[PDB]
Amino acid sequence: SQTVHFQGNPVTVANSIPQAGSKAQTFTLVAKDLSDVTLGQFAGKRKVLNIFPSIDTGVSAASVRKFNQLATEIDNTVVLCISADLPFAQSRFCGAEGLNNVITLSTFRNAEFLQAYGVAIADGPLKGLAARAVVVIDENDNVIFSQLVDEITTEPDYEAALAVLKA
Amino acid sequence: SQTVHFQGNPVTVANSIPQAGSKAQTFTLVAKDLSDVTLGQFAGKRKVLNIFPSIDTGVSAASVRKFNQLATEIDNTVVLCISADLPFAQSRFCGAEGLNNVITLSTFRNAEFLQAYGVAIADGPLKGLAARAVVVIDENDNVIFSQLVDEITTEPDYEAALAVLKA
Repeated sequence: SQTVHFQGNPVTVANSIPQAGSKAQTFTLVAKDLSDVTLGQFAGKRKVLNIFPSIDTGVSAASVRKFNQLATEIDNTVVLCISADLPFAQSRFCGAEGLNNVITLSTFRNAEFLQAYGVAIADGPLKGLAARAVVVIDENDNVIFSQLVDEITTEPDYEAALAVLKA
Repeated sequence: SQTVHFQGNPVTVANSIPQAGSKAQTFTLVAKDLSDVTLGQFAGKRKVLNIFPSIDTGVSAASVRKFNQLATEIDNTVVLCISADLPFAQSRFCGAEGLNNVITLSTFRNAEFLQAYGVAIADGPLKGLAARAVVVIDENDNVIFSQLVDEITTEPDYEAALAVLKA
């Protein structure tokens, strides 16, 4: 298992975040219209997965705002904002701020994504929520970057996520 | 199973809502502070369970506002607002409106409550969400009222829920 921190206090996260050079595991998540979305639906594109505990807490919103803007600066990529929030909470946020580039996806019917992607908080009050994480996937569904954010109350390293998409 | 409707279109709901005169099944749900709450923690009180698909959609908020006010007019009762929303969405709503009488509880780690209470939407886009329902439980954990709302876009019958608590 893995360990992240909340203001220094350890939090247990199941399994292992995918490693660069490994195959991305397929998933099914739920979109704003309650349709089911799979990894294969993005065939041929790069994918940025911005994973977080809740849009309604902490730095998660800040990260959505940032990735929404960054989405405009890269080509042939989808930016997926993924959490255990119901689709309605995710879309409430994006709608209030007019954040139209990111695609919001919910794990509320698909807890197995959190296990497969090594982001399931396993124990404690945050149990059932995703840890803060970024995974970047290439056009051939190979993982080319991941970060399991060590301090959950800090934003992910946007630069590092974007660097693997540059020439 | 049971059938409710969304603008007349049928929606399948698992099992059977508890019937008046039957024992209330125990549950564990998650509160605003991410602590786990059980039915036994309300020993000796009457319980009103206001169950709904999401606080962020439809008539659900209207029902929270109403039950928050009604909570002030009855004695020895807790009013529990229950959904698959994360605790954060529920508390966001209550906080914005200063609705301090209801107790918000989430099924996000406890999908078995939806099955046990015959409120799990089984199929279709709403799968994974609770149907709109009210269950009232007495001081001895006997069910004294339930309503599985036939048209999910209409509010529950507040009067009927409250009538079983009167002399």
